[PDB]
Amino acid sequence: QVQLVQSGAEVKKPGESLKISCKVSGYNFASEWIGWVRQMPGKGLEWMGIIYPGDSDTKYSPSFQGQVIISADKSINTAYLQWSSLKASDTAIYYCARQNHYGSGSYFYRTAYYYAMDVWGQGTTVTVSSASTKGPSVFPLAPSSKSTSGGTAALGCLVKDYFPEPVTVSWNSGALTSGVHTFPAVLQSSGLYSLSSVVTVPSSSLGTQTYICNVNHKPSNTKVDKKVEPK
Amino acid sequence: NEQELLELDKWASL
Amino acid sequence: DIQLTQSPSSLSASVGDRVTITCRASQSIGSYLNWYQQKPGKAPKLLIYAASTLQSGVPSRFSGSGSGTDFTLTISSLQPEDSATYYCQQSYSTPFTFGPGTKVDIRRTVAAPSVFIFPPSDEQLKSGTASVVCLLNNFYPREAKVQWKVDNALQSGNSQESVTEQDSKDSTYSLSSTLTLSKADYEKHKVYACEVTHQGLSSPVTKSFNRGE
Repeated sequence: QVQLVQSGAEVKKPGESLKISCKVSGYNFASEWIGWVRQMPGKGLEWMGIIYPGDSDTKYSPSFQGQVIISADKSINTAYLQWSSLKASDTAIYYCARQNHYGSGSYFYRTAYYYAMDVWGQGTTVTVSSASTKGPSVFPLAPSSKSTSGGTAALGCLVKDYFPEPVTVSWNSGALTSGVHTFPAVLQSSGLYSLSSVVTVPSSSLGTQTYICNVNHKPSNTKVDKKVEPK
Repeated sequence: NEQELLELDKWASL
Repeated sequence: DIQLTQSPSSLSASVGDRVTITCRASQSIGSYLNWYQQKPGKAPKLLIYAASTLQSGVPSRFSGSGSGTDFTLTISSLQPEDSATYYCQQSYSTPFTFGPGTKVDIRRTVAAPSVFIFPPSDEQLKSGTASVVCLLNNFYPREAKVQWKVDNALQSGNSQESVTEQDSKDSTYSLSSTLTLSKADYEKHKVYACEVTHQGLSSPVTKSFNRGE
């Protein structure tokens, strides 16, 4: 199983430098190109560049050359992306992905392989802002014994006043996925984010089953578990 | 560079 | 660099329909073209490489064809989990540019929202603020309206909404609307209501609660 494990989400002020990493396992890191892909909020994919860890040969998009450096330490299976001075427009999700090669070719001359990004990291969320990191407050969205519709009830957790993105929300340590909706975060006028996660359950499960929302905000190293019950 | 893709073949004698 | 366009930019179709997205490149790139799928909240996944070779673990209903300048990704029998955004990428010469993307939506029967309202928690009240949440769950189509009434007085400028992407299983949407007040203002009023309109409802639905019983 090939796995790319990217560094955690970060917030950094404009002008600051930043280096993020992607740690690889499951194949020979020195033997395939690996690269970086930018995704700005609400936008498509942008190929930034690739590096071949074996000799650290690099190829950049000209839109990113001289603006970022891609490097690698093959002794610890890690690829890096760096900035010298972040701009506000660098706010995005950065993916690190193996640019695998396909097809068969001769050892005795260069071959035009088919290259594709076959395994992707989970992505690193980078936020360029002067605002400081803040952990979330988590509140229950309590189901009621009466606001029950069609034999189903809804409950959830409100995750409020955190910065930067993202938070992740699981239910019962990932055992509960069916009927779960976690909403896109909204930026409040305070400049802090807020979102909700909800789950629909049979009304009969109110009080008898256990619903706990697990909220992770890695930028603050915070993790909150909230039990939700009818009130 | 009409054959630039070839620069990515790191698995040859050259 | 090589420029790619994709057509259309978004499409909708029914479950079981055959659907095609088209990629066009600024020069001939032979078969040096990949397709990716991105589901909301997820990293992209490789579906096809070398224009037509299907990657292990990808359903047979996905197929790629075309060579040179024009390429098509076909989904033979559209399933609700195919609701996503698709990107082509040329692998002919660096930079290996991605196309702009095509969003695929599932068209399905009308479905009225289930509506739930949630009063603020007592843990929150002790902090200075009061959030009231109205959830509109699993509806279609995406168009809907929420009005907040406090003691029959319509509110404005103190709510925010968020809406999920199309559900991968039943092709519906959901929407949360959050009304924010100070504890003070919240303590001044008794009845809190969210009034919901949708075309799947023969009439506006209203869900309410009375503060402190």
